[PDB]
Amino acid sequence: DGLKYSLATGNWGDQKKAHQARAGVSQVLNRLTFASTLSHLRRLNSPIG
Amino acid sequence: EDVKLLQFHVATMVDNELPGLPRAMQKSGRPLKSLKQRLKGKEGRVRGNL
DNA sequence: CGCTCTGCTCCTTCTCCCATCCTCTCGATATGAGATCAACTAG
RNA sequence: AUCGAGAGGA
DNA sequence: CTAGTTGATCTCATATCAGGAGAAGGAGCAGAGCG
Repeated sequence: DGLKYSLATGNWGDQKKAHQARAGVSQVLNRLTFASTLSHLRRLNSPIG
Repeated sequence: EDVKLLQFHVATMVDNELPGLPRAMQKSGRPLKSLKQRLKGKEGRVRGNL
């Protein structure tokens, strides 16, 4: 359930400390077109805010 | 101790963003929405609904 | 000359704020017995 | 339905 | 008058880092001023 929750919601951390956890990890794969999918699989994020 | 707990509950009912104090929590760590937060600012009662 | 009365700057705390509007998806979120009373429900 | 999150549009 | 039946209601009991800005308080020092 820990792995399932983190991958399902994108909150990297325990379900109880969801406010503390960083969000936006583990997004839903974009399937509008093939290029969209490829770009989504090669995406980088700066957690700056 | 029970007086302290009652004071905490009342205060967090009115204001749940007090610096230093613990946050009143619903479940799964979700903090309660206090009366002050209903009116505070953007999307609040005044700016958001009047 | 001791003692007080400000008062002056300064560091600390703390509290506040951070464009508008719109669309979508996705995950999580008991039961009865006894007592009291009051309305009957009749004698 | 509510809350949050995310992705988007101008 | 006057007891018996009918509903509602309450109690009680049973387990197991890459913010910032400004205003208010307190602190310590410095001196002035008068007993």
